[PDB]
Amino acid sequence: MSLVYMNIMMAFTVSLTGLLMYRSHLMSSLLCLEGMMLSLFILATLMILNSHFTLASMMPIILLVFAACEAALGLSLLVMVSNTYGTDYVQNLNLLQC
Amino acid sequence: PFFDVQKKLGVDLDHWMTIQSAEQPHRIPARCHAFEKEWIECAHGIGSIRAE
Amino acid sequence: LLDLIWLETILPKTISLAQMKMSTTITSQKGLIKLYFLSFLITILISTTLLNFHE
Amino acid sequence: DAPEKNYERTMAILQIESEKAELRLKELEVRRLMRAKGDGPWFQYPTIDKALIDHSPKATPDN
Amino acid sequence: MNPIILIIILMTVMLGTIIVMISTHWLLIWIGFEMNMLAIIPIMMKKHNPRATEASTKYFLTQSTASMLLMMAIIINLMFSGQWTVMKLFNPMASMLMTMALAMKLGMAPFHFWVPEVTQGIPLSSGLILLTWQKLAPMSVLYQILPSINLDLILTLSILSITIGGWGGLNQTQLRKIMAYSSIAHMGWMTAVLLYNPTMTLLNLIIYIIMTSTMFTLFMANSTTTTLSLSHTWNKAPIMTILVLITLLSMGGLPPLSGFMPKWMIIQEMTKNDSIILPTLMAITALLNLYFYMRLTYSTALTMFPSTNNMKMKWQFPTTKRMTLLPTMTVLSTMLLPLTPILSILE
Amino acid sequence: RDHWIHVLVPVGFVFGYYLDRKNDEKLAAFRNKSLLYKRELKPQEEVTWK
Amino acid sequence: MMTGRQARAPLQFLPDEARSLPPPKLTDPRLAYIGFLGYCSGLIDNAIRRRPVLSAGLHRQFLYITSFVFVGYYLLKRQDYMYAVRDHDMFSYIKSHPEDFPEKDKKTYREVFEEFHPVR
Amino acid sequence: AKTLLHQYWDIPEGTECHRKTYAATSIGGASGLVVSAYSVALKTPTSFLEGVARTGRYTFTAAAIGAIFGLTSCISAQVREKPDDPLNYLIGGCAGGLTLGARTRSYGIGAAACAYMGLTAALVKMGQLEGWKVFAEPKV
Amino acid sequence: MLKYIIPTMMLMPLTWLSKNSMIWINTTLHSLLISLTSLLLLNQFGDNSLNFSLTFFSDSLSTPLLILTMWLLPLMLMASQHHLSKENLARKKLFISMLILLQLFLIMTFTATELIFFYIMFEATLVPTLIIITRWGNQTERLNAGLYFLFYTLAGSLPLLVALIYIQNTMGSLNFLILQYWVQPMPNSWSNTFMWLACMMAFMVKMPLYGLHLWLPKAHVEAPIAGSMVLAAILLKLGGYGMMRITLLLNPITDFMAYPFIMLSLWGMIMTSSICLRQTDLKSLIAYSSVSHMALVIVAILIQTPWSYMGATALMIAHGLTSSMLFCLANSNYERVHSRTMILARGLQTLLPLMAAWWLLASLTNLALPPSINLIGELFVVMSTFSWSNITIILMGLNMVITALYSLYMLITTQRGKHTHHINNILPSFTRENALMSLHMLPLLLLSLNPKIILGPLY
Ligand SMILES: CCCCCCCCCCCCCCCCCC(=O)OC[C@H](COP(=O)([O-])OCC[N+](C)(C)C)OC(=O)CCCCCCCCCCCCCCCCC
Repeated sequence: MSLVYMNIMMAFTVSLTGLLMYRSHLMSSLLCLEGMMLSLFILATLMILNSHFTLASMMPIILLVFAACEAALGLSLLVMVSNTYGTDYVQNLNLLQC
Repeated sequence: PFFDVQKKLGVDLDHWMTIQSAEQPHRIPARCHAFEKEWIECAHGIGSIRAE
Repeated sequence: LLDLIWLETILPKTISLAQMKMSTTITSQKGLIKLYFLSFLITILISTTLLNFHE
Repeated sequence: DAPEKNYERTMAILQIESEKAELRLKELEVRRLMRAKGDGPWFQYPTIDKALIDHSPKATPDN
Repeated sequence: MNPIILIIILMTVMLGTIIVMISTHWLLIWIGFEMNMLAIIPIMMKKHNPRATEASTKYFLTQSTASMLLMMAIIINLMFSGQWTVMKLFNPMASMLMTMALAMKLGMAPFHFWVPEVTQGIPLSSGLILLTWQKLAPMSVLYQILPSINLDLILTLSILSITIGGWGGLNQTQLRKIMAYSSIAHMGWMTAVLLYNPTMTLLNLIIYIIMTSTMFTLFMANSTTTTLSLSHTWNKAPIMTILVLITLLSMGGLPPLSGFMPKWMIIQEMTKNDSIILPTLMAITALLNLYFYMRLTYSTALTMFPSTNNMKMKWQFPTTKRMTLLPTMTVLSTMLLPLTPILSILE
Repeated sequence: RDHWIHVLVPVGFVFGYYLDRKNDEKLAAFRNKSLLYKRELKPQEEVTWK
Repeated sequence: MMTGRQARAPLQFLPDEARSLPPPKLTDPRLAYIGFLGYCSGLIDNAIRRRPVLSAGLHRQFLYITSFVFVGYYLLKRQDYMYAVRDHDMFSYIKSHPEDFPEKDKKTYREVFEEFHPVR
Repeated sequence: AKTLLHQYWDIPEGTECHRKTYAATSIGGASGLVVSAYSVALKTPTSFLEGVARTGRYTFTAAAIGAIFGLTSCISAQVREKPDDPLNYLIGGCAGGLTLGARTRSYGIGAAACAYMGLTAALVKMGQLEGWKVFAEPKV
Repeated sequence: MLKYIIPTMMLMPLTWLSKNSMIWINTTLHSLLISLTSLLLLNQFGDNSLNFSLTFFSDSLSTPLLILTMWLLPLMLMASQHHLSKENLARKKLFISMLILLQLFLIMTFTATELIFFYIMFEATLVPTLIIITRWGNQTERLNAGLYFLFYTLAGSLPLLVALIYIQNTMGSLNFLILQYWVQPMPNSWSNTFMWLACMMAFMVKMPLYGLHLWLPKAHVEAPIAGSMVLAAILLKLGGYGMMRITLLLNPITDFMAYPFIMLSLWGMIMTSSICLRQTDLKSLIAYSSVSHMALVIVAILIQTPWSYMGATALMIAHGLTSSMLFCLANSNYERVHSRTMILARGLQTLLPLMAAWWLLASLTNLALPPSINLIGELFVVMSTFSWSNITIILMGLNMVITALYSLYMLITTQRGKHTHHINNILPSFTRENALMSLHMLPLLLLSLNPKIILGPLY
């Protein structure tokens, strides 16, 4: 297929493996998650603008809004984590091993 | 479970954005309107197993 | 020797120790989110490259 | 019971159970053929309804 | 929580699952999952302790990752099919990604790694919602995409879920983790019979929801979250020991009980398709689940563990808890096997 | 009745016996149609067995 | 399996052609078993709340029996309907495809040779 | 690695010993790499040297099991001239079990792995013979 | 068969609506009425089985097992009412409910026209047995014993489920009456080999087979008296019943598949009987004797000759009566010394003469004294296995020595010798206990007058 789809999919997989291999922070995880959402926005947008399918032009906006609301939820979760340990470190979230 | 509430109650919740050959604003055709219309009118009613 | 040890050893005790040992290897997780998502990435890589489930 | 009664009751039981067994074998064969060919009423996995297609004259003619 | 806000949030959970069930567009499927997660997050953080916040964080990360893989599968479906019908998938890459996304939403192994954590961190009612109602929407999507599900993938996920959920609960003394590993094993049982006969998938889902709702309702009635706290039940409420006895003997698949019904029917639809090794290995692996069910019945019903002195005070207060549908679910989860051919109502 | 509990199990036999007779008429398709025991009906007789 | 059959008329518990079928009698043994489940639900409901199990709430036990018989009657009607639809599709398919269902030559045992295996 | 099994099973038994041994060695090495990947995943090693040591240990253990399995089964099917015979894979599976016991430095695990892996390899040969399917395609 | 299932279910209101002192007498009375009603199953024909319905029939194999099963419930109620006298009334009614429910499952296990219904009832019999053992057993090891009893049976029987569903898909039916006429010969393959094993190993465990019998000297010993009676007298015989049903479908492959298992039984009856020579636990001695006697039933079913089936079903009925009486005698001394050590209480004929005579009769029927039906079954199995191979008589005959040796040693250790000095709570024998012994032994000795009713469908 088209050559720009290669780069947008590979960007999605780069941000996937960033979101699938944490270092320390939960904020860097949410950044990788929203990079995944951004790459989905770009890819759905390039398809819908390519094929001239008119009614799906409202589709990525929806894909923005919900997922941006999703990001808000995650940020609040992070803040509750940072209201317990003082950092947003993912290694402090191990109380449920037992 | 596909509880087909839309066909039962006669409402159109999401069928309009489903295909490119549907009713578009200001009668804008997609770039593959004829091909998708031909594929849908071929594969209609005969099931997926026959349609493949 | 037979009906208090060996026929008691081969069928029930070996299988029971096997299930106990696999149960202690499965549930020996440290609760770390990093390790679970790294296992998910290894899962996706083995499912694509090693098992060809995308073909 | 009379031996007549047990005998004819056994014939009735054997007819009913032989009919059910032949119908289960036919049921297996019918399911196999309808999954293989997809031409019967079963395994009719859905396709797109062609009533959704807009057959109006669009904005550009080449379609 | 404000009870009006609780009612609106539970209706929004139910609304998101219904929007997954009744919609024909993929964006509305994704919207139903987003609405469902966004509304179930306060149900997990109801008691406001760090275990609930950690559990909600882990749940958010796994379900967000699954929703992103779901939308990527949908976008690749729009690439290779040009349309949005919730039906079969027109690319094996999109089929693989959607099967992975739904496996992450269900907690099927090796994406099971969030289910015993989160169920431990949250209350018993929210864990009831997570293990019964939150299995409905991904199994509905797996019901509708099964002409494109790869066989070896779904069977690998199924046997791996059954084996890992079997070996999980043998080491467990916490009841919510026991129900979580039971969830992983039963979801493996549901998806194994999926491509052969999805009516038996629906039967297994309904019987599992009935039995799990019975066990969580007994756990909420007795206010027990550990095995050793459940062992105090005979000195307080002796009928509840009989109820957890018959329900845990049902959940192991022991005839003549109703929980024998799904797995038998699963075998009944897998030996038709000339698979003999796979339902045999699955049935033998279910003995692990039955073993830790028997462990719980030994601790609760069939012996009498020592209680304490303060239990004598609780003899003077009857249960003021709304044990909703507990006789109905207890009867349905045990005495339903003579009504086995009722399963044709799910066809 | 002063001793109403001693008729649970005997009547449960009698009723059960009744159901067995009630099932026999549902398995009466080959009554007087077996190749061994078919015969002309005796006068004032409608069935060979009941 | 039959999801394309009940897709032209979706979300019908009992369709119109279900009325062509005989309904179950009120003395159905399956319906009596579901009424027994209602009685067991009533007894368990009195047992869990420390009530006299046979005595307390005869109105409640009677509503248990009534509600389970009421739900189970329609469940049995739909059950009989779906098995009749299964058999109708089977018989229509065998009638429409004679080449897939040939009439077998039934040979008597005077021609049929089976290998004998002596048990000794 | 579906084609690893295909380049194992396409060669008849007791005909080409080195390539069957190499194919079973590669199957065992791939299984060891998968177990090593999940093992360094779920249980973090203390260093990169410990991680590559665990990877090499599990990989060489599983590959030696596969190598001695394929070697023993092929040599048994040559000296018996019975390729369509699961006793060859019974002997090879007990050889792989004793290999596992030698790598784990224990006799009881060696005998248990002999018994269970021999019965498993016998069942696999019988499944290749009579056509037993574990991931059976839906037909009815 | 619905004239028996409904009274057995009406035994549940008969025990839960009874007055608190009448819940043993009423259940004993009406269970004896059901056992008198059980004789109508003796309407057996030389050609056709007594075929009731699509769900139930009863040939001459299932009929004596049914009569023994319906007879065993009043005897279990008489046996188990003394040591459960201090029990709570609700748990007492629950124990009676578990016994009634186990009888209910057994009577439609032996009359199952169709084999998957046979499987459902056959594995339904686990749960009341498991609850009785793991709830009203006396010692600590009842829990572990219930685990072994549950997980040998389920691990043997879950392949039986897949095998029976495979027969339902292949042959079209699992009706036994249909499969009498639609049986195909099973050829030689590995697929048919594991078909044979999946159809047989569940019943091998339930008989029990030697090497797989490890559940039984724990399950029979750690049970209460009613549990031990129903486990020895009926629940072992489900395996012989099921093998005699299922070897219809396993020919001619059984003719070369039975060779290891016959060895496991022909050696097993030499081993377990020898184990009975060194058992300090008397109840374990009776348990290993039960293994030793059921080894002959396994051999006789696997050689599948008519004399072997006649002797095997006669041995099943006879061993049910004899082993049930031996467990009841061991209970009659356990309720006086509160221990199961056999060397502890000695010289009991000096103190209890009539109970020593009941021990004498149970030991003589244990050692197959003619003309008991013990000897009729033992002798006919020995005849058929001499026809099978002429060397087996050695393994038979030496067994008939060792079977005598522990049958009288049990009589000499407990009843004879010098009485134990310090044990002074040896009460005189109750009328209940002698009633229990007589209701075991008098039907067993009356069946020597007319043994043709316990010789199976091919008399
Ligand atoms: C109590 C403990 C011991 C229990 C022992 C139980 C029996 C031992 C053997 C069981 C084998 C598994 C069930 C086989 C069912 C066969 C049904 C059938 O149609 O077979 C033919 C089918 C043949 O397939 P088919 O019939 O579709 O083929 C068509 C016909 N041909 C061959 C011509 C093409 O066999 C199989 O598919 C596989 C049979 C072997 C299965 C091996 C896996 C299980 C391994 C053994 C497990 C034993 C119990 C484990 C637990 C032990 C205790 C923890």
